[PDB]
Amino acid sequence: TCPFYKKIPGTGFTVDAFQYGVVEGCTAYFLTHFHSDHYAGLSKHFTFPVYCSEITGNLLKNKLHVQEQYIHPLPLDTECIVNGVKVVLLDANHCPGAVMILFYLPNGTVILHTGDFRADPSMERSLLADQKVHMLYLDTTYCSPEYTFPSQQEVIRFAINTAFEAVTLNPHALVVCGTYSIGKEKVFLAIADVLGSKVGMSQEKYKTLQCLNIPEINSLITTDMCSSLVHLLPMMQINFKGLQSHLKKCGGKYNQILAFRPTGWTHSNKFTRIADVIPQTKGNISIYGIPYSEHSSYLEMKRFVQWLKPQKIIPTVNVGTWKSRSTMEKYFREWKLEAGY
Ligand code: NI
Repeated sequence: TCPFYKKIPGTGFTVDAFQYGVVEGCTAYFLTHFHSDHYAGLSKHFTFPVYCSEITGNLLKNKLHVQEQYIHPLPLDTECIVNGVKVVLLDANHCPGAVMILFYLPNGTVILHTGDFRADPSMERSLLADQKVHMLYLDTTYCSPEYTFPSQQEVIRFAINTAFEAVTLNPHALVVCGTYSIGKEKVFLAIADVLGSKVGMSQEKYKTLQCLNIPEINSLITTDMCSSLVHLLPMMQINFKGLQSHLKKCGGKYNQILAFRPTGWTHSNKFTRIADVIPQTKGNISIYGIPYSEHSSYLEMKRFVQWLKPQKIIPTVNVGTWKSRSTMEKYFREWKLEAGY
């Protein structure tokens, strides 16, 4: 039975609610982005309208084999009507095709659902600026003071320099990046660009990337593992055993591997600065752990909410326990006091 926090009151709409069968009274199902927990239960047999970004539509079509008649791509930053209600999709700065959704309700109420997002100052100069928000449905993945991380920009800079260096010392070294769904593509496309290479990967993942409206993508990727000095592999395979195994499967063309794991947060954000970072090494194989987050840090979240001044906040992550719910309440109260709103 679909939870309240996936329902937009006053409408027949839900958000990211596909794993409940047919929801009683839902005329339109919104999907914020193409990640598995959020699209869970979508398939070729789904028969009701799905509202989403272009990129999210490409992916529902080509990967999930959803029938073209039930996919309703909407453009970003544009006032659109759906079943009598004015909506806007905004870029969520999360993964390719991820959106936030503004609902302007018949009764003059306005509702922002963030889906998954990583808050950024640029958001303050969008359609969100122009009016008051009554309810906020907030991605609270990192809602606790200990979650600090560096900027996406700082992290990609580190990984570029580290890769360039290792391959200039040894031009038969290979670079491997871990992946398991969309998002974090900027890590590996940036590395391949500096190095003058295409990015080699499997057929399934090559497909995924063709859906994402990247300019000139065909010139940047390949399934030729032998004509490629950057390769993608499942995140699980990013350990000493996996990397060795894969090194034997290229045809003696590389004699070393430098590999990257874009993790979210782990306990060494609380001490190690990015410039200090050093890899674990074993023979001719090296693994750097980099904190590339696609969600708001605590400070990012706090600043965003304080700007927005919503009347009510509804969390959409870490909601299952009383501990978590109560802890988040505490922080939202602190933010409100500190501001005055
Ligand atoms: Ni996500």
